[PDB]
Formats: sequence, C-alpha cells, structure tokens
Amino acid sequence: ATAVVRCRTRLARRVVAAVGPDGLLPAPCESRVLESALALALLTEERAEADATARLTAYLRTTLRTAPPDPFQCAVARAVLGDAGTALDAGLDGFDHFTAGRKRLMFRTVLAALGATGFPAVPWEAYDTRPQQSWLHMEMKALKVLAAHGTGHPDVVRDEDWRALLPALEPGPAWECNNLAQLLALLALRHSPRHRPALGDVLKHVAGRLRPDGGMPFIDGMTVFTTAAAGLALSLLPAPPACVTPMADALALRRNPDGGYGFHSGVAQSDVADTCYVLEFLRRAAPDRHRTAVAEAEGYLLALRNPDGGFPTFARGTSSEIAMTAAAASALAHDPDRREEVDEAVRYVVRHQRPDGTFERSWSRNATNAVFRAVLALTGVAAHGEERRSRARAAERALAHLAATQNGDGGWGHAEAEPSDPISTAYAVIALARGPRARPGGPLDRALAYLVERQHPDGGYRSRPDQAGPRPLLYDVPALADVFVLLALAHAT
Ligand SMILES: CC(C)=CCC/C(C)=C/CC/C(C)=C(\F)COP(=O)(O)OP(=O)(O)O
Ligand SMILES: [Mg+2]
Ligand SMILES: [Mg+2]
Repeated sequence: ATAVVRCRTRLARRVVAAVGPDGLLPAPCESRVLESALALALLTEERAEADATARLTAYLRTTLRTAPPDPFQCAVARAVLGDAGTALDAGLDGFDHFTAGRKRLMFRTVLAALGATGFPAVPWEAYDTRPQQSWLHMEMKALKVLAAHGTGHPDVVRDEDWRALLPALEPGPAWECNNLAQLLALLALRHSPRHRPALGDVLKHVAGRLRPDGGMPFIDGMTVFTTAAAGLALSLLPAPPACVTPMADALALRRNPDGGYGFHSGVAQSDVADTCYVLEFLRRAAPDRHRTAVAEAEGYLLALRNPDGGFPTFARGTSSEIAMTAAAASALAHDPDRREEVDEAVRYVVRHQRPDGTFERSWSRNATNAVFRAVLALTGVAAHGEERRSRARAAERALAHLAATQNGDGGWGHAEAEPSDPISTAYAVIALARGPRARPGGPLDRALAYLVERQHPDGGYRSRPDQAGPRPLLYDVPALADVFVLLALAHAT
C-alpha cells in the first residue's frame, strides 16, 4: 500500500496494543508547573512532607531552565521559589474568549496569594459565578477566601464560602480528578481553624501524587476522552479491531446519571466534548449493544442546548461554543428526528465563522481544532439547495484558511507563524479530507507526508500538547497524540 496506509497500519497496531484488558486506553497527564508550584506553597506553609517539597522544588527549577511554560506559570513558579503584572498581560495577551474577564481575576488572585502582586481591588461579588462545571464553584470560592484573608478582611468570608470547599477535605484522589481545584481549596482552607483537623490526612495524599519527574499533574488523566477518541478512530478503519467492543463497554458503564460522560473515571461532571466522542463511537461500534446509552447521550445533549442554537461545554445558560456546537451537531445528526436541532446548530456555526475563515480557540490552543469540528458538521450533515450552498461556502473558507497558513514542511502549528506539530496537523487533515481528493503536492497530500515523516520508529507520535485548562493554560496528555493522528489518517484514507 501507500506510505500513508502503511503509516496508518503501524499506528493502529500501536493504539490497539495500548488498550488494556479493561477496555480503556490509559491517558495520564504530565506534571504541570502551576499545580506543582501550588503544591509546593501548600506543603511549605504547612511544614509537611519534606521529601515531596524537595522534589517539587527541583522539578520547578529544572522545568524553568529546560522547558519553561507560558509567562503566567513562570511567574507563579518564581513567586513560590523566591514581573507579575507583565506576565499576566503576556499570558492573557490577546486571549480572545468569553472567560477572559474571569481568568484575569483568577490569575491575578493566584499571584497575589503567592505574594507576587497586590490583590485585585474589586467588590467581593466579582468572585461570584453561576453554576457551571462543578469544580469551578470551588475554585472561585477558594480564591475569594484567599483574597479576603490576603487583604486582612477574614470576617468577609461567609459559611457558604467555606461549605463550597468541603470536597477538598475528602480522602484519596482529588474530587473530580482535578488537582488544581483541590490545591486552591486547601490553600484557602488552611486559614480556617475549624477545618484544620482534616488537613493533615489530605496533605499526605496530595504529597503522594507526585509523578516520577517530581511534579504534580493538573488532572489524574483523561482516559474516557482518550478511549472514546481512539475507539472512534479504530471504528473508522476498513476492518475495525475486535477490541472496539470492550472499549465501547468500558465507556458505556461509566456514563453519568444525566446520560453524559466526564473526561476520566470518577468524574461526575459530564461535558459535551466527551459525550460527543462517546456517542460518535458507540453509534459506529455498538449501536444495538449500547442502544440505551446512545439514547441517553442524545438526551443529555438536547437538555444542554442553548436557545441560540449553540451548545455550551458544561451547562445550559453558559455561553455556547463553536467547537462544542459543531461536535453536537455531528453527534446528533445520526437520528432524523433531531434534524431541527442539528440544522440550528450548523447555522450557529456558520453565523460565527470569522472574516478570515477561522472560528475560535477554546479547549484547544490551535485554530485547526475548531476548523475540523466545523468542517465535519458543515459537510457531514445532509443538506440541499440554499442551505447546501451556504454550508459549502463556509467549509470552503475554512479549508482555504488551512491552505493559506500551511507551513513549508506541510504541517500546521498552534498559530499561523508557529512551527508545525502532529496534533495541529492531524486536525487540519481531518478537515481537508472533506475537501477535494488529494493530488500530488496539494495541501492534503503534503500534510499526510508530514505526518508520515513524523512517525517515530516505535510507530507513535510525540507532539506539543494542544489542550488547555483552565483556558488558555496548556496541559499535556501524551496519549492523545497517537489517537488524533490515527483519527486523521482514518479519515483521510
Ligand atoms: C474534554 C474537552 C477537550 C473539553 C472539555 C474540558 C475538559 C473536560 C477538559 C479536561 C481537563 C479540565 C479539568 C479542564 F480543561 C477544565 O478546565 P477549567 O475548568 O479550569 O476551565 P475554564 O472554564 O476555567 O477555562
Ligand atoms: Mg478553572
Ligand atoms: Mg480547573
């Protein structure tokens, strides 16, 4: 076969082999500077776990010298190891997202709590947030408490503020698998005498979470998202492997009561991104065997839909997002009775395409992610007449954006002038596979050649990460590189 089909075959063998007997693809998260700095400040303040704090310190120094992250995470590390204002500006430099205002408050309060700058001079209600992802309520309350105590106004804190932090005192792994949220809550809780009896036991577990490199990961892992994406890729191969069945079973038995899926085992918060991948996978690999879970996932998505036709990530009434809306459109299009909601979602996508053919950055920091999501919805949903033309013109502009920004090596990076990486290129490939058939030396041809070239001798891919959280801060789940390249090659072959 062609070099691309051979590449696809070697990668599929590797992804199949990585799926365990429990049907899950392990997907641990790498250490991150931000959480390792917060863990270091917490353990230092409590004079606890000397061995762990020594390793955290060495991890932070090594990482700053060899692989420094964005300016905000660097300023955080420097504050705990020891300009805050300019680092925050460069970190949120052109962060064009509906959460920018909240991120400015969050990030500045983090830095102030670590003694690098003053606390924001804002009304205490600024830390109020409507219910969204479960752990966000806890994070904002933690920051409010830290600011209240940090500025000398502890009496400001109300019992409803403390109550939101109680999950951080539970034994074992972090609530919702989110180490950042627990660390912020514990930094706040250590200021409360009536909560300190529970603090000692949890610092022991926090300290035990360190990874081999001495750091602390953002989250425990992303095995639900990764397993679902990998099953989708494998189910798109000409002859899908047998393992797709235990993978579908592993996902289905983890569904939440609302019918959706969280990003890892034990995450009770469902989200649209995870659910759409599981739904797409189950629809292809086990539509009868898991008919009930499929129906429950569709119901989950429809219950989240916003009145504007778009879909949020976590909760109805939070701002719709383009990538989530395109994903839900594609996932819901397999039933002809949801046509009205699918059409309204695709129209939302078209309405929000930018004048240069792009869409948005949100949970991915490359522009190609939202392009690939949008192009699949624009070209995957059936449509005719006026609506077909409108969607085809929008898809054409998106694919033209890809062609206009393709790097010389055939790949794409996080931004137009960034070096290529396999994940960003994988997303572009999925979109381009909906354009005209590949030709010698054309954009899709060259992107496939790039991916062929970047394959490791062990058949895998090592990529710069693209996932962000809290946005726009990158975190690294290495298992995703192989999975998304395979999804790209399955789409394109
Ligand atoms: C699965 C995908 C790709 C999309 C949905 C987001 C998920 C479930 C990602 C897993 C990691 C995680 C806890 C976050 F990114 C949420 O960040 P955080 O709550 O800090 O985000 P902000 O709302 O503050 O930006
Ligand atoms: Mg957050
Ligand atoms: Mg978080």
